[PDB]
Amino acid sequence: RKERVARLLRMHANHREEVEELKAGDLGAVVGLKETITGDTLVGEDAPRVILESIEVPEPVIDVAIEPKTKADQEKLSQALARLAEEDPTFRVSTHPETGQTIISGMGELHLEIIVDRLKREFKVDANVGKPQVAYRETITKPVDVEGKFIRQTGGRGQYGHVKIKVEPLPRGSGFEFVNAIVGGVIPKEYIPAVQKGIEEAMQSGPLIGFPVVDIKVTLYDGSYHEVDSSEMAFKIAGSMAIKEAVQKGDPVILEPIMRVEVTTPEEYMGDVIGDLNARRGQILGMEPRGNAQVIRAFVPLAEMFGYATDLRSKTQGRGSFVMFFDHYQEVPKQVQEKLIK
Amino acid sequence: RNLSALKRHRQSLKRRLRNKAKKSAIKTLSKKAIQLAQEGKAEEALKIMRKAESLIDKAAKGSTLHKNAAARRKSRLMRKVRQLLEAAGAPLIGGG
Amino acid sequence: GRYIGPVCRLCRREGVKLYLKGERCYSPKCAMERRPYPPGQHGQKRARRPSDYAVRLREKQKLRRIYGISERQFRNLFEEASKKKGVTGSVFLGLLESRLDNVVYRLGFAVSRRQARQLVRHGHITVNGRRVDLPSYRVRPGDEIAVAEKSRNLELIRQNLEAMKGRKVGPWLSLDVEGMKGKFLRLPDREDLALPVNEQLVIEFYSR
RNA sequence: UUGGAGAGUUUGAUCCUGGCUCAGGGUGAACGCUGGCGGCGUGCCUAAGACAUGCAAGUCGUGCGGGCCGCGGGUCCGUGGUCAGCGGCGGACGGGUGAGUAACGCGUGGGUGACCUACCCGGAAGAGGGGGACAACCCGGGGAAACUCGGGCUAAUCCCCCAUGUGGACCCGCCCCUUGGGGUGUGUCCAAAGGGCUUUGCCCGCUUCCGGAUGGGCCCGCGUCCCAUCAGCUAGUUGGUGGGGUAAUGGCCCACCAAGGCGACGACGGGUAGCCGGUCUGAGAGGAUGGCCGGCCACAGGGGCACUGAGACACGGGCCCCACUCCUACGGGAGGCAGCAGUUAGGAAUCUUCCGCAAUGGGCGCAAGCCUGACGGAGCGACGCCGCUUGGAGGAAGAAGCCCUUCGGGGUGUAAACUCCUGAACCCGGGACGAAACCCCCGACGAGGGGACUGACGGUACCGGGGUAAUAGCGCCGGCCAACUCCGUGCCAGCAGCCGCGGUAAUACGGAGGGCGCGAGCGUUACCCGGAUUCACUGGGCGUAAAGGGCGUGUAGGCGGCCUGGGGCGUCCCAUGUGAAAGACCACGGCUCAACCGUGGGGGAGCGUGGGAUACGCUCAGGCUAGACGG
RNA sequence: CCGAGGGUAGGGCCCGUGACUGGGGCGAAGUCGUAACAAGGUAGCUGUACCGGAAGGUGCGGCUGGAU
Ligand code: SF4
Ligand SMILES: [Mg+2]
Ligand SMILES: [Mg+2]
Ligand SMILES: [Mg+2]
Ligand SMILES: [Mg+2]
Ligand SMILES: [Mg+2]
Ligand SMILES: [Mg+2]
Ligand SMILES: [Mg+2]
Ligand SMILES: [Mg+2]
Ligand SMILES: [Mg+2]
Ligand SMILES: [Mg+2]
Ligand SMILES: [Mg+2]
Ligand SMILES: [Mg+2]
Ligand SMILES: [Mg+2]
Ligand SMILES: [Mg+2]
Ligand SMILES: [Mg+2]
Ligand SMILES: [Mg+2]
Ligand SMILES: [Mg+2]
Ligand SMILES: [Mg+2]
Ligand SMILES: [Mg+2]
Ligand SMILES: [Mg+2]
Ligand SMILES: [Mg+2]
Ligand SMILES: [Mg+2]
Ligand SMILES: [Mg+2]
Ligand SMILES: [Mg+2]
Ligand SMILES: [Mg+2]
Ligand SMILES: [Mg+2]
Ligand SMILES: [Mg+2]
Ligand SMILES: [Mg+2]
Ligand SMILES: [Mg+2]
Ligand SMILES: [Mg+2]
Ligand SMILES: [Mg+2]
Ligand SMILES: [Mg+2]
Ligand SMILES: [Mg+2]
Ligand SMILES: [Mg+2]
Ligand SMILES: [Mg+2]
Ligand SMILES: [Mg+2]
Ligand SMILES: [Mg+2]
Ligand SMILES: [Mg+2]
Ligand SMILES: [Mg+2]
Ligand SMILES: [Mg+2]
Ligand SMILES: [Mg+2]
Ligand SMILES: [Mg+2]
Ligand SMILES: [Mg+2]
Ligand SMILES: [Mg+2]
Ligand SMILES: [Mg+2]
Ligand SMILES: [Mg+2]
Ligand SMILES: [Mg+2]
Ligand SMILES: [Mg+2]
Ligand SMILES: [Mg+2]
Ligand SMILES: [Mg+2]
Ligand SMILES: [Mg+2]
Ligand SMILES: [Mg+2]
Ligand SMILES: [Mg+2]
Ligand SMILES: [Mg+2]
Ligand SMILES: [Mg+2]
Ligand SMILES: [Mg+2]
Ligand SMILES: [Mg+2]
Ligand SMILES: [Mg+2]
Ligand SMILES: [Mg+2]
Ligand SMILES: [Mg+2]
Ligand SMILES: [Mg+2]
Ligand SMILES: [Mg+2]
Ligand SMILES: [Mg+2]
Ligand SMILES: [Mg+2]
Ligand SMILES: [Mg+2]
Ligand SMILES: [Mg+2]
Ligand SMILES: [Mg+2]
Ligand SMILES: [Mg+2]
Ligand SMILES: [Mg+2]
Ligand SMILES: [Mg+2]
Ligand SMILES: [Mg+2]
Ligand SMILES: [Mg+2]
Ligand SMILES: [Mg+2]
Ligand SMILES: [Mg+2]
Ligand SMILES: [Mg+2]
Ligand SMILES: [Mg+2]
Ligand SMILES: [Mg+2]
Ligand SMILES: [Mg+2]
Ligand SMILES: [Mg+2]
Ligand SMILES: [Mg+2]
Ligand SMILES: [Mg+2]
Ligand SMILES: [Mg+2]
Ligand SMILES: [Mg+2]
Ligand SMILES: [Mg+2]
Ligand SMILES: [Mg+2]
Ligand SMILES: [Mg+2]
Ligand SMILES: [Mg+2]
Ligand SMILES: [Mg+2]
Ligand SMILES: [Mg+2]
Ligand SMILES: [Mg+2]
Ligand SMILES: [Mg+2]
Ligand SMILES: [Mg+2]
Ligand SMILES: [Mg+2]
Ligand SMILES: [Mg+2]
Ligand SMILES: [Mg+2]
Ligand SMILES: [Mg+2]
Ligand SMILES: [Mg+2]
Ligand SMILES: [Mg+2]
Ligand SMILES: [Mg+2]
Ligand SMILES: [Mg+2]
Ligand SMILES: [Mg+2]
Ligand SMILES: [Mg+2]
Ligand SMILES: [Mg+2]
Ligand SMILES: [Mg+2]
Ligand SMILES: [Mg+2]
Ligand SMILES: [Mg+2]
Ligand SMILES: [Mg+2]
Ligand SMILES: [Mg+2]
Ligand SMILES: [Mg+2]
Ligand SMILES: [Mg+2]
Ligand SMILES: [Mg+2]
Ligand SMILES: [Mg+2]
Ligand SMILES: [Mg+2]
Ligand SMILES: [Mg+2]
Ligand SMILES: [Mg+2]
Ligand SMILES: [Mg+2]
Ligand SMILES: [Mg+2]
Ligand SMILES: [Mg+2]
Ligand SMILES: [Mg+2]
Ligand SMILES: [Mg+2]
Ligand SMILES: [Mg+2]
Ligand SMILES: [Mg+2]
Ligand SMILES: [Mg+2]
Ligand SMILES: [Mg+2]
Ligand SMILES: [Mg+2]
Ligand SMILES: [Mg+2]
Ligand SMILES: [Mg+2]
Ligand SMILES: [Mg+2]
Ligand SMILES: [Mg+2]
Ligand SMILES: [Mg+2]
Ligand SMILES: [Mg+2]
Ligand SMILES: [Mg+2]
Ligand SMILES: [Mg+2]
Ligand SMILES: [Mg+2]
Ligand SMILES: [Mg+2]
Ligand SMILES: [Mg+2]
Ligand SMILES: [Mg+2]
Ligand SMILES: [Mg+2]
Ligand SMILES: [Mg+2]
Ligand SMILES: [Mg+2]
Ligand SMILES: [Mg+2]
Ligand SMILES: [Mg+2]
Ligand SMILES: [Mg+2]
Ligand SMILES: [Mg+2]
Ligand SMILES: [Mg+2]
Ligand SMILES: [Mg+2]
Ligand SMILES: [Mg+2]
Ligand SMILES: [Mg+2]
Ligand SMILES: [Mg+2]
Ligand SMILES: [Mg+2]
Ligand SMILES: [Mg+2]
Ligand SMILES: [Mg+2]
Ligand SMILES: [Mg+2]
Ligand SMILES: [Mg+2]
Ligand SMILES: [Mg+2]
Ligand SMILES: [Mg+2]
Ligand SMILES: [Mg+2]
Ligand SMILES: [Mg+2]
Ligand SMILES: [Mg+2]
Repeated sequence: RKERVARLLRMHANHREEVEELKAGDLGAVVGLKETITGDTLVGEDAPRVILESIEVPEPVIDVAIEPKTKADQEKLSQALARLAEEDPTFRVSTHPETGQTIISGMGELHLEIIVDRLKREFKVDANVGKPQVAYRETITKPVDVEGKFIRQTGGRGQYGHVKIKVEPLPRGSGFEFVNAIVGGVIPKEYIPAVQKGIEEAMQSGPLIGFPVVDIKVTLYDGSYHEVDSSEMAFKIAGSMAIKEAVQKGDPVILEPIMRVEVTTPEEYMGDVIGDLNARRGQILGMEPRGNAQVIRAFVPLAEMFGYATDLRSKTQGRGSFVMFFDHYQEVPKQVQEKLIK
Repeated sequence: RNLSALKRHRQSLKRRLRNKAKKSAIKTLSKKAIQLAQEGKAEEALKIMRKAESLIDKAAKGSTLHKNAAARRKSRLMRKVRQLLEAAGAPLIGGG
Repeated sequence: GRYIGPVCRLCRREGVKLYLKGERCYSPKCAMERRPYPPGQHGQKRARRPSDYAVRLREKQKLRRIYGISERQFRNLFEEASKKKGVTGSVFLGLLESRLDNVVYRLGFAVSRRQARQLVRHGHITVNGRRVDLPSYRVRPGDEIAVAEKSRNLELIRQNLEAMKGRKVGPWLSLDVEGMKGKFLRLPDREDLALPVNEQLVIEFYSR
């Protein structure tokens, strides 16, 4: 819908200011917008009608793999969740590079119970899944810098890709930053969209446990070429032989996703819920009353959050509850660190 | 927050005062001349009566009275004084 | 706007030959010459008896699609002659024939009315000097349709004036080849034209 | 004689009554899907809810005197600005809303011998002497502010007195008329103002008086919605008299006397509602309707009120009260968007805090000019209507793909691809009309020529040149009703306006292929009319379908036999006045067409006045016996 | 003097609402019996009065829209 931008206002410590124009990058108050709420996308009248999605992070933290069983009805699976991709854009569906299989991401057990239920009872889907949801991520500690030489010049059929990148640690939750820092043009202009596809394909699997790597920063800066031999299918594997090895060399260390719970247990069963919440790797944050009753709120890693579904029944005689939402990332102790690698 | 309407209101007050003046003396003299017209006191009631008639037309010159208003007040006064002086005559002096 | 759709389906649905592709119609490559049954999955089926409304319905559209005119303007022209004197089931066809784009088609200036419209709309036709790009224009008797000077040098009006070296016009029309100009004589009679349309049924329908 | 269409459904079937429902056309619309352009329209119907800020009525130095300033010097005058103040004129028009009102409020035709009218217009006359005050100004108290108060000086087109009376007004006569109309005689009373320029001259003013013109007031006959489950209502109430008041009649107001006034022809009471031009439907009759535009009325936050005035009992003037809101320095004080935009709430929904005084019109003025949210344009919204574009031509016995299929074939389909052709948009140049008046010059500031200036829209329309194939969506496809198959479903999911569909071969559900209908729109909901001859005047009925009152008597009320005449009320005819404009009707013309817009023609009804006719109805009189009563 | 309004007192109409209640409508594979349509197995309908779990029965008078 359109709306009338009328007064353009700014606010001062002592008074108000009406101005004539607002430049890009800046912010302010505009009067006249009748039916506009926050988080809304405003463009000019005859301008690209685009959403600024921007407000980022869906973000999937549970990995549930699905198997199309046997066999010819695999193309209905990829077409079933396709009806849910434009209908529910929070979870993802991406195949595993190593091990090779589709993993249906999601937000929670109930999120990935209704997708499993509805498909089995509205779309038939010849399938049956596992499935845990431990969906770990891996990243580095110190900056790395390697090379990926993918050269085969002993015959007369292409293959020459020389790609040198700098993988440096980016804070957790920041994501993936790719920049082109070629001095002059030691690599052709066309083989930049395709070297990135070897950097991101190798990042779909890990060196330690085989799970995707995030929170890094690849800086392509130099690399040689051969005019006739170099192919676009020669620089891609050059950007994968330097990503499977940079992150593998420079101090690769583990991380996991923690969740926040709010338990509404009667006060008579508090100490039972508390003591166990900590033996569930818990860091308490405080308690408050509610239905009288009382609510308790802490930080518990997802891995120790499976039995807790029915455990609140074992304790509270069936009088408690919870909610559980993801929060952030950290570094598991070396007791579980050095033992998860198996 | 301005406008000469207050200027206009200022004048109307001055006219209201000057107008409320003449009408009082009109009544004061018209009523007195009719009293002495019941007395008779014949001459002594025309003397006042003339002064009244003047004030009737002096106001009518401006906005204090319309002409019909003057014509009306002049008609009644001459009438109601006459029938009074019909109790005992003597029309002296001039006036009618 | 206008129809801009496929047009040989029309002659099939009507059961008549509504000459509208122009040159293509006379040749035996015409749809009607080949397929007379109406289009669609059940064209060849032996038709079922139409109701009287179906009869009058299939007449009203037959007239419209001959001239190519929207329902609005079609009805307003209809409702005009009715509000006028005389027989409505006549002057209607007159006001249909008094349209500038229809006059351009009968004066040979075009292969088809579909084509004549564009030529009118593209400013290539001036009437009595005034350049008139209005197809909805209504023409009166006493007028001289012509091609513009800056539009006399075109490799398409030529081949249509050259086709009209041989063919003759109707009674109520004048033409001047080489000099590429026309002349509107008078308003026609129901005998002057003989369109495959029983005009009574068109008035017989709108009364409902 | 320019105008008139019906369908489905009660049964096994028939005929009828009769209800139900649909097709049509309409909107200040809105909601769904879709949505390119131009034009002319139009856009808070809900909360007459409350509102931030801005703007919406002001002008004259050719009415007066001051504060300051520039300008020519002898701080004197002159002068130009400028600021308020005094004094004129306007603010009573112009703009908005639809609250209230069932009423002379409106509409229509009159009546005023019961009345008024500023500026404008015409005729007649006149402008001579005197006297006085309040602001500005200085001085002074108080306040945050709003700002007020006190003392003194002073100008005029401000106020006062005397003179003049062509005239006018009033008392009583007296004359013609007939409601208080027109004269005249005597007594009585009243006019005023000056400024300016070129100067024994004009110009704008001023004064009393008669006339026109325009604008009203007041009053009257007729017309004007639902409820009788509202049947009786009324003390200023109805009438007189006297007076008050008003421009003027009047119970309008007041004292008094009288006992009256209204009601089934609907008083009183209740509900709703602004009324007309018109608008829409309709074969007509009738129904519904009152946005926009023109005319009238009413209100200006809710109320009461007077003042000024030519005119208001005053939207942006004043006084008081009440509800609400806000400012504050808490001592106090301010405000009224149903003006133009705008905010907020409510809601299904209704817009730019734009430009211009260039035109038109209004106010002030000698003029220049100044003011003008009236007005002219611009903006927004497919809200409405109207025009236009998304291309034209060639192009297979018919590509691919999808669908159907007796697997022979059929269908989409000349459609596309494809060849030819044109050129929406965009780009470049030119560039409007609306604008010639006021005014300067001649003449005579007259008449008549001649002269310059000014364009918001807008560098828009439109004209020249170049110039690219350039948006298509929606509803239906059982019968009404136009348009058919396939699959999925299995009295499920769902459709449905009516009858009715779905229980494993669904033309009815959802999808697809196919088809019908409309097109920048299409469908839906809400409401008005139509079909409804189903409130029936046109134009229905009542034995059994809904409907004869249980049956008499009789009030008002409706209706009334035969012959002749008087009147002319109904009725009929003519003539005239009226029926504004706009619209509609017909004709033509202006914007490239149209919509839109202009010029001109043509009427009606109904009412006023005058004339006539006399059958029929009425009425006054006379007469008959066929009705009716009676012996 | 009149006067907006304020207040005291007493009335009339309308709307919303109320424990509880009185019937009425739409439903449907019920419980109950089986009144009307055939003389419906007691001819039916009817105004009334009384009684009865319920439809209904009965008394009086009426109607034929009652059969042989
Ligand atoms: S080509 Fe033939 S069938 Fe097709 S529209 Fe022309 S006349 Fe009709
Ligand atoms: Mg504890
Ligand atoms: Mg004020
Ligand atoms: Mg004030
Ligand atoms: Mg003034
Ligand atoms: Mg006294
Ligand atoms: Mg006498
Ligand atoms: Mg064909
Ligand atoms: Mg006709
Ligand atoms: Mg017709
Ligand atoms: Mg050219
Ligand atoms: Mg050209
Ligand atoms: Mg019709
Ligand atoms: Mg005729
Ligand atoms: Mg029937
Ligand atoms: Mg029946
Ligand atoms: Mg049946
Ligand atoms: Mg039947
Ligand atoms: Mg309809
Ligand atoms: Mg819409
Ligand atoms: Mg859309
Ligand atoms: Mg517009
Ligand atoms: Mg409002
Ligand atoms: Mg205004
Ligand atoms: Mg200086
Ligand atoms: Mg000097
Ligand atoms: Mg000085
Ligand atoms: Mg001044
Ligand atoms: Mg005003
Ligand atoms: Mg007005
Ligand atoms: Mg208006
Ligand atoms: Mg209006
Ligand atoms: Mg209303
Ligand atoms: Mg009433
Ligand atoms: Mg009444
Ligand atoms: Mg009247
Ligand atoms: Mg009346
Ligand atoms: Mg009159
Ligand atoms: Mg009068
Ligand atoms: Mg005039
Ligand atoms: Mg003298
Ligand atoms: Mg003198
Ligand atoms: Mg003097
Ligand atoms: Mg102070
Ligand atoms: Mg002070
Ligand atoms: Mg004051
Ligand atoms: Mg003096
Ligand atoms: Mg007389
Ligand atoms: Mg005198
Ligand atoms: Mg005078
Ligand atoms: Mg004097
Ligand atoms: Mg001189
Ligand atoms: Mg006179
Ligand atoms: Mg009632
Ligand atoms: Mg009383
Ligand atoms: Mg009295
Ligand atoms: Mg009296
Ligand atoms: Mg009264
Ligand atoms: Mg008495
Ligand atoms: Mg009466
Ligand atoms: Mg109302
Ligand atoms: Mg009818
Ligand atoms: Mg009405
Ligand atoms: Mg109106
Ligand atoms: Mg309005
Ligand atoms: Mg108006
Ligand atoms: Mg008023
Ligand atoms: Mg208000
Ligand atoms: Mg008020
Ligand atoms: Mg008021
Ligand atoms: Mg007021
Ligand atoms: Mg206001
Ligand atoms: Mg005012
Ligand atoms: Mg405050
Ligand atoms: Mg303030
Ligand atoms: Mg104080
Ligand atoms: Mg103070
Ligand atoms: Mg006080
Ligand atoms: Mg005060
Ligand atoms: Mg307020
Ligand atoms: Mg506005
Ligand atoms: Mg407004
Ligand atoms: Mg709003
Ligand atoms: Mg709301
Ligand atoms: Mg709403
Ligand atoms: Mg709302
Ligand atoms: Mg608004
Ligand atoms: Mg102007
Ligand atoms: Mg003007
Ligand atoms: Mg305007
Ligand atoms: Mg538009
Ligand atoms: Mg259109
Ligand atoms: Mg074939
Ligand atoms: Mg075969
Ligand atoms: Mg075949
Ligand atoms: Mg083609
Ligand atoms: Mg191809
Ligand atoms: Mg072109
Ligand atoms: Mg001027
Ligand atoms: Mg002038
Ligand atoms: Mg002149
Ligand atoms: Mg311009
Ligand atoms: Mg424009
Ligand atoms: Mg040129
Ligand atoms: Mg070209
Ligand atoms: Mg195209
Ligand atoms: Mg093409
Ligand atoms: Mg194409
Ligand atoms: Mg385009
Ligand atoms: Mg349809
Ligand atoms: Mg059908
Ligand atoms: Mg059919
Ligand atoms: Mg078939
Ligand atoms: Mg299916
Ligand atoms: Mg459907
Ligand atoms: Mg049935
Ligand atoms: Mg089926
Ligand atoms: Mg159907
Ligand atoms: Mg279907
Ligand atoms: Mg209806
Ligand atoms: Mg019909
Ligand atoms: Mg009809
Ligand atoms: Mg009817
Ligand atoms: Mg009927
Ligand atoms: Mg009848
Ligand atoms: Mg009937
Ligand atoms: Mg009956
Ligand atoms: Mg009775
Ligand atoms: Mg009798
Ligand atoms: Mg009688
Ligand atoms: Mg008789
Ligand atoms: Mg009689
Ligand atoms: Mg006679
Ligand atoms: Mg008569
Ligand atoms: Mg007449
Ligand atoms: Mg006449
Ligand atoms: Mg007219
Ligand atoms: Mg006209
Ligand atoms: Mg005519
Ligand atoms: Mg033109
Ligand atoms: Mg006329
Ligand atoms: Mg005529
Ligand atoms: Mg006629
Ligand atoms: Mg006679
Ligand atoms: Mg006679
Ligand atoms: Mg007799
Ligand atoms: Mg007898
Ligand atoms: Mg009172
Ligand atoms: Mg009070
Ligand atoms: Mg009271
Ligand atoms: Mg009380
Ligand atoms: Mg009470
Ligand atoms: Mg209850
Ligand atoms: Mg039941
Ligand atoms: Mg029985
Ligand atoms: Mg039985
Ligand atoms: Mg029995
Ligand atoms: Mg009984
Ligand atoms: Mg018994
Ligand atoms: Mg029988």
